[PDB]
Amino acid sequence: GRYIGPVCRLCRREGVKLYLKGERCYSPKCAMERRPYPPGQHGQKRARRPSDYAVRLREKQKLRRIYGISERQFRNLFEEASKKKGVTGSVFLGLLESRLDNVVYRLGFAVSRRQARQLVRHGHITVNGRRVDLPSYRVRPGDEIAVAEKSRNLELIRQNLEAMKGRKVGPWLSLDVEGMKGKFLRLPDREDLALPVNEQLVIEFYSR
Amino acid sequence: RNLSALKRHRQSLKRRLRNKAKKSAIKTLSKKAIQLAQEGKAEEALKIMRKAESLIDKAAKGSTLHKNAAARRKSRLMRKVRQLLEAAGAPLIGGG
Amino acid sequence: PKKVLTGVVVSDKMQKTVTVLVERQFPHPLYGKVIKRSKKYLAHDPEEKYKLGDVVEIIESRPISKRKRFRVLRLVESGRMDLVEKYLIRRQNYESLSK
Amino acid sequence: RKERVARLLRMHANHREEVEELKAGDLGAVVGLKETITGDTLVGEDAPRVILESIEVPEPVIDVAIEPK
Amino acid sequence: MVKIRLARFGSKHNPHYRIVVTDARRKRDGKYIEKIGYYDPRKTTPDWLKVDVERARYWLSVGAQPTDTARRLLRQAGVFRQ
RNA sequence: CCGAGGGUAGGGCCCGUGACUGGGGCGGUCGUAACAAGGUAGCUGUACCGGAAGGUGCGGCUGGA
RNA sequence: UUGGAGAGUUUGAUCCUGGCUCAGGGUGAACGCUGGCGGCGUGCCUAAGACAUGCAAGUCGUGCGGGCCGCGGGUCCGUGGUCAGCGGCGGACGGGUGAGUAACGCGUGGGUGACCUACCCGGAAGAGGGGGACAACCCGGGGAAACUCGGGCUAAUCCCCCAUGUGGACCCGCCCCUUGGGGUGUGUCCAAAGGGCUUUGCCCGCUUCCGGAUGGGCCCGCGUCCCAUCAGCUAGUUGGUGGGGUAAUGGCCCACCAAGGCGACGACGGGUAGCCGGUCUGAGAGGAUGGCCGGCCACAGGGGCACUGAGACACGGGCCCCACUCCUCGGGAGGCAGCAGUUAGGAAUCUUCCGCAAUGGGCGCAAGCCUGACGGAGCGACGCCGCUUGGAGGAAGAAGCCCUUCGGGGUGUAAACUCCUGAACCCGGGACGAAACCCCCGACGAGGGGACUGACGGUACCGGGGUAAUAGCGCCGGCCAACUCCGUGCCAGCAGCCGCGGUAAUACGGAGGGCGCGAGCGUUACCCGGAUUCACUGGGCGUAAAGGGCGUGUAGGCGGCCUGGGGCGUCCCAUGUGAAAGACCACGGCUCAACCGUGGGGGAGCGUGGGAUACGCUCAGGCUAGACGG
Ligand code: SF4
Ligand SMILES: [Mg+2]
Ligand SMILES: [Mg+2]
Ligand SMILES: [Mg+2]
Ligand SMILES: [Mg+2]
Ligand SMILES: [Mg+2]
Ligand SMILES: [Mg+2]
Ligand SMILES: [Mg+2]
Ligand SMILES: [Mg+2]
Ligand SMILES: [Mg+2]
Ligand SMILES: [Mg+2]
Ligand SMILES: [Mg+2]
Ligand SMILES: [Mg+2]
Ligand SMILES: [Mg+2]
Ligand SMILES: [Mg+2]
Ligand SMILES: [Mg+2]
Ligand SMILES: [Mg+2]
Ligand SMILES: [Mg+2]
Ligand SMILES: [Mg+2]
Ligand SMILES: [Mg+2]
Ligand SMILES: [Mg+2]
Ligand SMILES: [Mg+2]
Ligand SMILES: [Mg+2]
Ligand SMILES: [Mg+2]
Ligand SMILES: [Mg+2]
Ligand SMILES: [Mg+2]
Ligand SMILES: [Mg+2]
Ligand SMILES: [Mg+2]
Ligand SMILES: [Mg+2]
Ligand SMILES: [Mg+2]
Ligand SMILES: [Mg+2]
Ligand SMILES: [Mg+2]
Ligand SMILES: [Mg+2]
Ligand SMILES: [Mg+2]
Ligand SMILES: [Mg+2]
Ligand SMILES: [Mg+2]
Ligand SMILES: [Mg+2]
Ligand SMILES: [Mg+2]
Ligand SMILES: [Mg+2]
Ligand SMILES: [Mg+2]
Ligand SMILES: [Mg+2]
Ligand SMILES: [Mg+2]
Ligand SMILES: [Mg+2]
Ligand SMILES: [Mg+2]
Ligand SMILES: [Mg+2]
Ligand SMILES: [Mg+2]
Ligand SMILES: [Mg+2]
Ligand SMILES: [Mg+2]
Ligand SMILES: [Mg+2]
Ligand SMILES: [Mg+2]
Ligand SMILES: [Mg+2]
Ligand SMILES: [Mg+2]
Ligand SMILES: [Mg+2]
Ligand SMILES: [Mg+2]
Ligand SMILES: [Mg+2]
Ligand SMILES: [Mg+2]
Ligand SMILES: [Mg+2]
Ligand SMILES: [Mg+2]
Ligand SMILES: [Mg+2]
Ligand SMILES: [Mg+2]
Ligand SMILES: [Mg+2]
Ligand SMILES: [Mg+2]
Ligand SMILES: [Mg+2]
Ligand SMILES: [Mg+2]
Ligand SMILES: [Mg+2]
Ligand SMILES: [Mg+2]
Ligand SMILES: [Mg+2]
Ligand SMILES: [Mg+2]
Ligand SMILES: [Mg+2]
Ligand SMILES: [Mg+2]
Ligand SMILES: [Mg+2]
Ligand SMILES: [Mg+2]
Ligand SMILES: [Mg+2]
Ligand SMILES: [Mg+2]
Ligand SMILES: [Mg+2]
Ligand SMILES: [Mg+2]
Ligand SMILES: [Mg+2]
Ligand SMILES: [Mg+2]
Ligand SMILES: [Mg+2]
Ligand SMILES: [Mg+2]
Ligand SMILES: [Mg+2]
Ligand SMILES: [Mg+2]
Ligand SMILES: [Mg+2]
Ligand SMILES: [Mg+2]
Ligand SMILES: [Mg+2]
Ligand SMILES: [Mg+2]
Ligand SMILES: [Mg+2]
Ligand SMILES: [Mg+2]
Ligand SMILES: [Mg+2]
Ligand SMILES: [Mg+2]
Ligand SMILES: [Mg+2]
Ligand SMILES: [Mg+2]
Ligand SMILES: [Mg+2]
Ligand SMILES: [Mg+2]
Ligand SMILES: [Mg+2]
Ligand SMILES: [Mg+2]
Ligand SMILES: [Mg+2]
Ligand SMILES: [Mg+2]
Ligand SMILES: [Mg+2]
Ligand SMILES: [Mg+2]
Ligand SMILES: [Mg+2]
Ligand SMILES: [Mg+2]
Ligand SMILES: [Mg+2]
Ligand SMILES: [Mg+2]
Ligand SMILES: [Mg+2]
Repeated sequence: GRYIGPVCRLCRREGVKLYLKGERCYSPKCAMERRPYPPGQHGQKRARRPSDYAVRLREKQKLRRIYGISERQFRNLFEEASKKKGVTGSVFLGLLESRLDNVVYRLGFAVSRRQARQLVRHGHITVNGRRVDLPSYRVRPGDEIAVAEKSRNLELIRQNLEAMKGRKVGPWLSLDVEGMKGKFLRLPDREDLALPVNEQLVIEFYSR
Repeated sequence: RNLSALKRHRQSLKRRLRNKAKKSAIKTLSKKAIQLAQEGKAEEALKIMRKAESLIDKAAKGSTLHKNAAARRKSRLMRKVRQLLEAAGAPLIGGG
Repeated sequence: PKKVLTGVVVSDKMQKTVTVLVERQFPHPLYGKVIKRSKKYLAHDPEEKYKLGDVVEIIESRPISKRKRFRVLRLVESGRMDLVEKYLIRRQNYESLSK
Repeated sequence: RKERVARLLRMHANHREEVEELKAGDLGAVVGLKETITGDTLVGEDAPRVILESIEVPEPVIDVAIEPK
Repeated sequence: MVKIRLARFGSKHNPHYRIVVTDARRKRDGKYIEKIGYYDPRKTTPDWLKVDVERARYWLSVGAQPTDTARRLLRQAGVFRQ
């Protein structure tokens, strides 16, 4: 299954705060603040000039590690993209983002995708009032991303729902708070989202 | 160590005997009838030819001769009997 | 339809049968270029009327013998002994492709 | 190594009797096995993978050389 | 004789027939003469039967006989109504 | 009559194997043919000779002077 | 216009040529180390070696007669079990395998005026009379078995004759039509079988003939591997006349006449191979492949053969030869390339399972019986797909370990620790797959209504409760993402190519660290790719590999300017074919996906008809710039 190990190190290698830890990421106690060099015995060693493969390799793990996902599943999504109409990179982020477990995080139901994935695998979420635990459920335009209403009386949805009364879910989402629901209205535009990811470097990688 | 297969085999032998039996007589008769046409013996030919003719179609009734078979047999018995008699005619009685 | 084909009589030295050589053309499936190829058909002449030179049409017909499966349809042209040489001079040439 | 135990036989004076089980403290012959050799412990699949006490004793006493002509 | 019967497709525990016309002595799921409409015995979607009743008549006329449960879904959508 | 095949006899192709022998490849002994005009320009087809490289005759080539 | 990346290694250095090598995708895989759950798939590639044992094809008492067991009562009749037997239909389907086959076997498009098709469905006619055989059972030999023999009685939808002739068949003739297609006239020739119930009629049956349907057989064009260090082949050979054979054309077979037939466009011969839909790879063109599934073929230990039949030269039918094996003196027995299983070979390949509940096949009127087809279950990371080993907080940062200029650095928010969730498990409920066949009203029809039936399965899923709960493998000189310390000292070893190891090795071994993948990671084998390195797309030959020593000429390929006819190539439109699964786009079912369902879009390619005429082709006239001549 998923990456599961020490997760700061991901960010320290990648030279970019990926906001994996969620609640802690903004603290001065994150690792990227105190030491933003790569993990392990050799980070404070004056880094060396990176090859093109490297550059696209690092760029790729970057995108991948963000959504916290198996290189298997990642590549297969990606393949779906190329064959699908029009702009590959965009449709990639699209399908990357049209996946459930990450939705739940976009809608702040949970702190991080990790925490989100748990929530989703646990039956604590439902699309359309049908209970759905598979973190790879590609959500399609029109879906009602409920919280399980028998999961409602639960300290942690509350806490996170509570810090979500009037922040802004991106242009494609619609958190009716209080009632625990929300909605998937639009597959993202490229501009719709900024991640520290050159959408193109990744296409150039899988071209080798 | 089983069957009604052997029952089938059992039967076929009984059947075989009969197909073979009728089949013989046809040839025997056709040949005989034909024979007479080479000497003719106009009357006697046809008489046998008749009997040949008949024993033919009769056998086509069952699994012995296909219709198209009996059809061929007569078709050739006939041509042969008429043509021989063409050498010294006198066709009487009837079968042509 | 009964395939009709057109060709020259190259052998009539048979008895109620004539050999009809048939060219066809088509493009090479890999190299585009048009190429000729050919085939000798044993052809039924029940009234022996066809002879050397006689470019004719023959038609797909029911079997008459082993390897006769066409009968001549209609005399189309006459005396093309240039084509007849064009085929003897090739045949003949064979006597020096041996060892 | 895993191994299928097809049939179980008791050997009598005159005939071979098939039997559907063989309890503890008893002897019989199992048909089906493929890799098992003598002095090899055998356990049901979902059980402690214990190895029975082996056996062990005498070293060979006489030695003879063989020449592959 | 020529027949109308259910030619299974789909997958394991997902029956998905395809009531069909084919020579009696084919494999169940082998080369058929004509497809005259499906059938989903599990009832998983609004269309768990659509006999081409235009076609399904033509056959019955010229010979074709049918399963004691071919006709079941042939009657069910009435190829028999007077 | 034909006929599985059996048998007699003589052939063709293939494969394996064989005392011994021929060179070929891979990992000390003799000389110094080639690379500098390489110490006789080199190479060449052929031919005869020579432990060996090679030498020599005749002709050719320059990719030599 | 949804499609195309390159690197390393020849020198002191360079450019070019050129080979080698690597990254990628794929698999019926196998091997190592490791391994938790589940879904769909999938699983003897080898010895088409040999097989123990069970099972895999039967059904009908509504075709007929019988031997035994009964049950209401007067050795009787009745009826239903029951074992055969005669008799029907099936057993030619379905299931297995790829040996043989380089072939009309297959693919694709056609031909049959050269043909067949049980059951099924339409339509027309008929079902009169008389006769007769064999099993069963009774009698009696032989055998230790297989099991057989001879004599004697017996039924029928079994067997034959006569009549009926709607009609069919054949000879001759004639009308049409053109290969044997349809009509007609005379002669001749041919049909049948009964059972059933509620009995002045319905139900299943049988006969001849016509048409349909589906299934076939045979024939033809075109496509289908390697060697020319295989170059010539051929006597049933090629053609003919007559005849046999068949459902039917044919040298299919036979007798005779003729002297032919085939071959560098590759005959003959040798090798290898079942083909296709498809699959994999590829930018494409192309290369490679044909296991699972669907279509055709071929085979049933090795051969040959025919019988019965609508259909077979018949996988679990028959005969005969051969090899092998088993049984206990005349002989008998066997054929898992059906399902499981065994044995052997092998790197390697599963349960002697469950059920006929579903779908489909056989038989019967029906109830029903039979089905190792099939529906499911088990085993296997073999493949793909989903899922878990947790989530939030948690130090200027514990211990141990690695490094160090000795100050510090790293593993590392990682751990401990707080808390939130709650895989497994525990209880409770619990399926869809199954509505027909049949019974009832109607009319045994249309419509209506009622009943029985679930292997998987107490499984999926639902509902309640509910424990922090497996991680491993490859790499870290360059290609190529990832670096230090010790050990070692051309040793031990690494290695795909360069090359690394001779005391300070980022290249061996261990450690800490790191990179990549993660129930997997690697390795070997092989296919396509990079290989534009067989070059059609898309290469080359002065010196790199590569111009024939030079002519003359055969076939072949190619071919100037003008006008015209044809329209073969070529272009265009129509139409048929191009099965299903697949692939592609859309939607939809399983919570998702894999898997799967429904619809859409079709193309090459070939048939058929119409059209165009520039280029090429052919034919017909003219030219003189090429060429030859004076
Ligand atoms: S906390 Fe800082 S270090 Fe840890 S993940 Fe969030 S961003 Fe990276
Ligand atoms: Mg709860
Ligand atoms: Mg790629
Ligand atoms: Mg006699
Ligand atoms: Mg017969
Ligand atoms: Mg008949
Ligand atoms: Mg002839
Ligand atoms: Mg002989
Ligand atoms: Mg012989
Ligand atoms: Mg013999
Ligand atoms: Mg030899
Ligand atoms: Mg020297
Ligand atoms: Mg010199
Ligand atoms: Mg010299
Ligand atoms: Mg020199
Ligand atoms: Mg010399
Ligand atoms: Mg000497
Ligand atoms: Mg000398
Ligand atoms: Mg000289
Ligand atoms: Mg020089
Ligand atoms: Mg590349
Ligand atoms: Mg080198
Ligand atoms: Mg050099
Ligand atoms: Mg060097
Ligand atoms: Mg190179
Ligand atoms: Mg590529
Ligand atoms: Mg393994
Ligand atoms: Mg299951
Ligand atoms: Mg399975
Ligand atoms: Mg096999
Ligand atoms: Mg294979
Ligand atoms: Mg046995
Ligand atoms: Mg009986
Ligand atoms: Mg039969
Ligand atoms: Mg084969
Ligand atoms: Mg051959
Ligand atoms: Mg062919
Ligand atoms: Mg063909
Ligand atoms: Mg029959
Ligand atoms: Mg009687
Ligand atoms: Mg009569
Ligand atoms: Mg002859
Ligand atoms: Mg003839
Ligand atoms: Mg004939
Ligand atoms: Mg012949
Ligand atoms: Mg003939
Ligand atoms: Mg002669
Ligand atoms: Mg040719
Ligand atoms: Mg061979
Ligand atoms: Mg083969
Ligand atoms: Mg290419
Ligand atoms: Mg197949
Ligand atoms: Mg055979
Ligand atoms: Mg055989
Ligand atoms: Mg065998
Ligand atoms: Mg045999
Ligand atoms: Mg059989
Ligand atoms: Mg047989
Ligand atoms: Mg056969
Ligand atoms: Mg068998
Ligand atoms: Mg088996
Ligand atoms: Mg072994
Ligand atoms: Mg096995
Ligand atoms: Mg299996
Ligand atoms: Mg059943
Ligand atoms: Mg049934
Ligand atoms: Mg069974
Ligand atoms: Mg699994
Ligand atoms: Mg997986
Ligand atoms: Mg400090
Ligand atoms: Mg520490
Ligand atoms: Mg410290
Ligand atoms: Mg943590
Ligand atoms: Mg709790
Ligand atoms: Mg049910
Ligand atoms: Mg009634
Ligand atoms: Mg329960
Ligand atoms: Mg629950
Ligand atoms: Mg823990
Ligand atoms: Mg690796
Ligand atoms: Mg790599
Ligand atoms: Mg590097
Ligand atoms: Mg030191
Ligand atoms: Mg040492
Ligand atoms: Mg190593
Ligand atoms: Mg060192
Ligand atoms: Mg050194
Ligand atoms: Mg090292
Ligand atoms: Mg290395
Ligand atoms: Mg290659
Ligand atoms: Mg290529
Ligand atoms: Mg090459
Ligand atoms: Mg080229
Ligand atoms: Mg080149
Ligand atoms: Mg040179
Ligand atoms: Mg020259
Ligand atoms: Mg020469
Ligand atoms: Mg010329
Ligand atoms: Mg011209
Ligand atoms: Mg020309
Ligand atoms: Mg045209
Ligand atoms: Mg298709
Ligand atoms: Mg869906
Ligand atoms: Mg479709
Ligand atoms: Mg002219």
